[PDB]
Parts: sequence; structure tokens; C-alpha cells
Amino acid sequence: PESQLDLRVQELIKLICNQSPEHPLDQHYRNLHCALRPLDHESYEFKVISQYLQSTHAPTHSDYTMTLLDLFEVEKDGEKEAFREDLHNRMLLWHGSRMSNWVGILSHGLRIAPPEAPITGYMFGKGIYFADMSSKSANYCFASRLKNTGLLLLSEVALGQCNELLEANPKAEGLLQGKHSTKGLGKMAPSSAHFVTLNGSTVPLGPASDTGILNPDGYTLNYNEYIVYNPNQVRMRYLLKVQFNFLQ
Ligand SMILES: Nc1ncnc2c1ncn2[C@@H]1O[C@H](C(=O)N2CCN(CC(=O)Nc3cccc4c3CNC4=O)CC2)[C@@H](O)[C@H]1O
Repeated sequence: PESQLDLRVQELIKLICNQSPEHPLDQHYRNLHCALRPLDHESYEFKVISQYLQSTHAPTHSDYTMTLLDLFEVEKDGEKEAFREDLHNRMLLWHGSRMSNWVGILSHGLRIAPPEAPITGYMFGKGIYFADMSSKSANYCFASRLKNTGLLLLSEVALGQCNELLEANPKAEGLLQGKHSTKGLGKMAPSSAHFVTLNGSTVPLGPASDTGILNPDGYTLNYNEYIVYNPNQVRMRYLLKVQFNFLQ
């Protein structure tokens, strides 16, 4: 009958999901094995992440804006222990996805791309993909004017040593040669000057600027992507409930 979850967590669950004594909402929430605790809109963490979202909304993604409706702290049991805390270049990075995938993601954590690949391969191999531009990830939410509420995931990502690459390459994991991740280089990115620290992870705050990068061969990426090939380089921390405002 009556739910034991904060109302904000209730509405989150209604969104990504769907007589016991347990409310069916509380059932779904319990079966995620994932803490989701709402944060106060005046707290520092809300302010910083709110800024992260807005300042790293890409200039060439002007076909919409985003509003932060609700902010959540994510704590997946076991992830802190498994995490590669040893590695340097630990960044708080964006991950966007279809609505149908959030139960899976909150239930098992982020997985590397499925082993039965498409026949071309993945753009940068079988890993877990992140962005430092909020709107680059949000375009992976496949939101619409009707379905204009989506989620963005913020995660601590142990990048360690990056293998920097100018173009797409399915064999990227192989090209690592001992380094701990791939970084696909974009024409534009946040620069270290405006960077900030939140609980031991660098947060690459905007604005983005030209990186002077050009691919001498073909097409060069608009914005960076970061790829790690072991889930223990990932630790979920925040879940943003975000509103997409499409123009005209
Ligand atoms: N446990 C899980 N349950 C359900 N879905 C899960 C899951 N773990 C990952 N996923 C989802 O699988 C999907 C996946 O592997 N894919 C599809 C996407 N593809 C390329 C890719 O990741 N591009 C890409 C590039 C840059 C940034 C971002 C992405 C995706 N999200 C971003 O913010 C790589 C293979 C992905 O959309 C992820 O959200």
C-alpha cells in the first residue's frame, strides 16, 4: 500500500520501470541493488554538476537545451571495492543511453559492449564509452519532444594512461600496449584551466575551446570520447533526471 521511498525517488522509478506488503515501486527499487539518494538543489554538489551539464553543452548542439530536474547520488554495492583506485587521471564523465536501458545499468553496472559485435565492429572496440561534453552523451538518450525526460549518468572513470587517437578504430583495445584506456580526440574540449575537483575526481568544466586537432586522413571527431575496457575502471556516482527543451 504505502511507499517507503522519497517522492523524488518514486517518480524516478515510475520512469525507468513498469498484493505484497511492499509497494510495487519499492519492489522495483529493491531489485536494482542500487542506492539512489536525492540531493538538495542548494548543495554545492548540485551547483557544480548543474554547471558541468550547462557549460559542457556543446555549441554545435544548439538544437536543444537541458534543464536539471532532479539530482541523485548513485552507490552500487561492490563497485567501490572493485574500483581501480590506484590509477591516475580519474575523471567524472558523462554517459547517456536509451530509457529502456537504465534498469539494466542500475542493476548490473555498466558493461563493455556486447561480444557479438556488429559486423563492422565498434567505433573504438568493445569497451565502455564516456563523454566530457554533456550534450554529446545526451544525444545517446534518444529523447524526443514527446519523450523529453531522460537520464545522464556521471561516473568516476579511472583513465590512467590514454592512448590518444584521431580517428575511429575497432582495434583500439589492441592498440593500448599497456595503457589503460583510449581517448578519441575531438576538435573541441574542456581545457584544464577551468577544471575542478569533486571528491577525488577531476570534473572537466566548460567552456569548451578549440584543441587545434585535425585528422590528416579523414573526418575528425567534434568532441572527445573516452573508452575503458574493464568495468572496474568505472564507478557510478550521479544520476541526473534531465529535461530536453527542443527549439521552435
Ligand atoms: N548493464 C547494462 N544494461 C543495459 N544496457 C547497458 C548496460 N551496460 C551498458 N549498456 C548500454 O549498452 C550500450 C552499448 O554497449 N553500446 C551502444 C553504444 N556504442 C557506442 C557508444 O557507446 N558510443 C558513445 C560514444 C561517446 C559517448 C557515449 C556513447 C554512449 N553513451 C555515451 O555517453 C557502444 C555499444 C550503451 O548504450 C550502454 O548504455
